[PDB]
Order: sequence, then C-alpha cells, then structure tokens
Amino acid sequence: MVNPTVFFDIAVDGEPLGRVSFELFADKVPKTAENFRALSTGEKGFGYKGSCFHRIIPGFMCQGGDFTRHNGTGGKSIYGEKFEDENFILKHTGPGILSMANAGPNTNGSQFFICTAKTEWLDGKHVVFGKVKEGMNIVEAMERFGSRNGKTSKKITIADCGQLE
Repeated sequence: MVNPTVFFDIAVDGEPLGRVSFELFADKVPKTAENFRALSTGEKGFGYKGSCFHRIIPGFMCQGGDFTRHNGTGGKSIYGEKFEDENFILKHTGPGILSMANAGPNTNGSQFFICTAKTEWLDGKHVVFGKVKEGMNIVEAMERFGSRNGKTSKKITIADCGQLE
C-alpha cells in the first residue's frame, strides 16, 4: 500500500534548517532503493545517522554522501559491495532528482547527490531513482551557503532519519 517515503534533516553549523523527504521509486527500482529503506532507519546497524556533505556547487550539483564507518561496511552495498543495474525506466526530470554516482558498469552503489540544476546529461551510466517529495525550499538554502569551487562556508549535518510514514 503506497510507496515508502524517507525524511531527512538539514543542519548548518549545529543549527537546524528544515526537513526534506523523498518519495523514492521503490517500485521502479525494486533492488537499489529496496536496501536504502534499511540504511535509512539504522536497522541494518551500519546506518551512519549524523553525517555531512563532501562538496557543493551552486549551479551544477552537490554530491558528497556516504556512510563509511570503522565497523567494516563502508559506502557501497547494504548486502555486499556492488550489484548489476536493474534498469532506468525512470526518466531524467526535476531540478534535483535522486539517483547515484558510482563506477557505472554493474555497480549501482550507494553514493548519491542532490543536483540544483537540470542535468539530464549524466543518466545512462548510473541508475536513477527518487525525487523531492517535500521540503525543496531547503534544498535551495544549502545551495547558497556553499562556494563555487568545492569548500562550503558552512557545514551540513544530520540529526535524525528513518521512514516518513
């Protein structure tokens, strides 16, 4: 009944901002996004819970999301390392769609980005799946405290996570 949605919080130097959730096409990608459900509630035990960003570029994209811990899992696959690509029936739309940035060839991975601009010229190499349910108003704020080069005037941190519904 209905697709599972996950919420996310955006922090800035310890100060809260808002809340952004993603519907996620668990039906279009019954595999890659099928694991994210467990890596979003910390149920797998590997969940990072309280991470940050790596790079931010206002005008092109953002990228910089992982969950590498001392344990021994790292950012890649919740049930292994890499997995073949299921499909990309999902078209490239929206100024900030959800997908993933990995090697490309049979390696969906866990890496992902935000994207503040329409960049449908990346698809074809990775498996796209996701979107901006609600809270986009925040996705813009973070795209103003950064810097056109890599470094960010501020620092994005996570507070809590899990399943919206």
